[PDB]
Amino acid sequence: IVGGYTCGANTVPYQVSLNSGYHFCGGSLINSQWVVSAAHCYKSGIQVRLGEDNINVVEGNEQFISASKSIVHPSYNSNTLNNDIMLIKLKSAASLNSRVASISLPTSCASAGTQCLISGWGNTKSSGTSYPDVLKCLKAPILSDSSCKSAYPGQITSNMFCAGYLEGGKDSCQGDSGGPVVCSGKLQGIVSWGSGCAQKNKPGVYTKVCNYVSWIKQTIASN
Ligand SMILES: N=C(N)c1ccc(CNC(=O)[C@@H]2CCCN2C(=O)CNC2CCCCCC2)cc1
Ligand SMILES: [Ca+2]
Repeated sequence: IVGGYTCGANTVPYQVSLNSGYHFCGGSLINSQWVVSAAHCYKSGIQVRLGEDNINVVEGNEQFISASKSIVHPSYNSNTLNNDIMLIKLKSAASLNSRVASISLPTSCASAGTQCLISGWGNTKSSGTSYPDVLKCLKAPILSDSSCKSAYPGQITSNMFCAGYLEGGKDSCQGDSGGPVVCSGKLQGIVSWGSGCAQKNKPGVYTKVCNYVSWIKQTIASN
């Protein structure tokens, strides 16, 4: 997260860290046994870390749970990042509490201008690298269809939306991938891609979760 702020410990209680001996992606808890992340975050040996603030210190309230299933959208395309979504099942259910909580799936798609909360342990710099220990937050609006396609012509599918700031300075970045875009209490986006981070005229691109609610429910019920 570039140009954001320290969230505060466990202020984003649905935010998880995906760990493979290091933090490599984010995700969102949607029930005590399932996490929503990005398909480009797939790998084997995923450990899900819930209740995190400082990812480099055991502070209390952490739950480490291995993934027992990682389900990439069958129609995920790694070149276009269309359908950049993955469902991860926990080997055991998480213990739900004020610091470890699920986030609601949306009832409807959000509209342009809608202000959202984007969070992660990703890169905090626009050029060069700096990774934080504690969770970072960014408030960002969803942008219009037209501006999004203007910014990335021929690359925006009906499963992507843009959010952020055309003026540069504030964005998600590498490491934030798979993390939440939450708007009005609902999971509307997944950190997916963009050109660089926080560059002018290149806003973040996010998986449009409202298009997958049925998929998510049908898949979970079947697994
Ligand atoms: N807000 C940001 N600027 C932001 C930027 C990058 C990321 C992490 N995601 C990525 O780095 C992804 C994963 C594989 C290559 N990524 C890309 O960003 C590449 N995107 C492509 C090529 C452009 C035309 C269609 C889209 C596919 C996350 C956030
Ligand atoms: Ca910790």
